[PDB]
Amino acid sequence: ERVFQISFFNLPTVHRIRDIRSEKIGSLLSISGTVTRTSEVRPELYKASFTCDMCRAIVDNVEQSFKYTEPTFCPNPSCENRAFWTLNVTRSRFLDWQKVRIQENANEIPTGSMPRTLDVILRGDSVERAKPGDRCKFTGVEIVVPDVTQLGLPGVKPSSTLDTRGISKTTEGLNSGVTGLRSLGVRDLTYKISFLACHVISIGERDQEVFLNSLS
Amino acid sequence: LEGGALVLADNGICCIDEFDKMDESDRTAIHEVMEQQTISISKAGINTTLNARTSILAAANPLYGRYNPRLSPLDNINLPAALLSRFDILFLMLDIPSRDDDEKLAEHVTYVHMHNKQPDLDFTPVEPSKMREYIAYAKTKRPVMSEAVNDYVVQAYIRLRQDSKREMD
Ligand SMILES: [Zn+2]
Repeated sequence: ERVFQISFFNLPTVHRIRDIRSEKIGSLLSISGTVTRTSEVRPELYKASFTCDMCRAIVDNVEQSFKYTEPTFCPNPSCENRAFWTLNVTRSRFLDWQKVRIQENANEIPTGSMPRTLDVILRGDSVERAKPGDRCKFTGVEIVVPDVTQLGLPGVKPSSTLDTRGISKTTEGLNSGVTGLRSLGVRDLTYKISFLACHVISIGERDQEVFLNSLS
Repeated sequence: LEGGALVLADNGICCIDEFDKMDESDRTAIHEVMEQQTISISKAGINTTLNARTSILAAANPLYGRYNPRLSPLDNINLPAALLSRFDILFLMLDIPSRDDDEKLAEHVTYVHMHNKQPDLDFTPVEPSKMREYIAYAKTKRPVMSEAVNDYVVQAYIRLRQDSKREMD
């Protein structure tokens, strides 16, 4: 089946990057900004499929939110298995994924300002439609992204937040992290605001036979 | 945010030794202080202006050695004419050999080496704490001027300018 997408446009009012508050999280918005960095078109895991190690039973359509999620209960209640699955990478569905960095326009920047930034996520057919240096108007939903490293990623590769640079001492303990959840353990979960975009617009052949076709 | 030495000395004296060898990067700050006394700060996204009212005491070294019968004072040192114009006073102390002065200089220097005490003389060394006490008290004082006094200044200046028109030599 074709994973469908819905693209909204022509919203009444447009927002700037400095109007982004947490009270619009989950709402449909449109923003404007200048693109300054784009990444590769990576494949994102959409509908996962696994096989039980012992039964060989097949599970399909396991939704994933922000981290690699395997199923919990085997299809047959006769089996008792909590883990040790094998992803069937061939059966699983994938999608295109891209991350772009944008900053404020030259006019919205105050007289003295260090420009604010944001992370916009393009997915599906909207990849590569924003090029660095251009001025583009995005529209989508404002979301919040947690730190998955302290959410217990399967591999040892994360290695509990390995770092190369020193974090800010000013916001050490000032950034409010929630605790209590069993998956976290004694850890503290943190959040940051990002944007997810569904529609992108920009606001800033010598063959005779094919040429005659286009014109009215 | 770390301020420089020029900013550090407010209402004070900045003693810049070996000013000849100092780079144009500092020349920019020296140029701006004498103009407005307010240092603009680095471009690390703070846009800050800091008070830098200070007095400057500079020591200079003439180019390639000593004084030269080259006529232009601009030829003696690398300093630009504009930079030297902002200075209130310029003092040239040239070492001219004279048989009388060398004798007294040698005697004065050698008395210090023979006896560590400075050579006793009718001149009395005033106590340094008194120096500081009088200097501070004078600094706290605020003068005032009159209209009659400044009238003679105009005559002095016009005489100086009428000299300067022909003083070009
Ligand atoms: Zn099983």
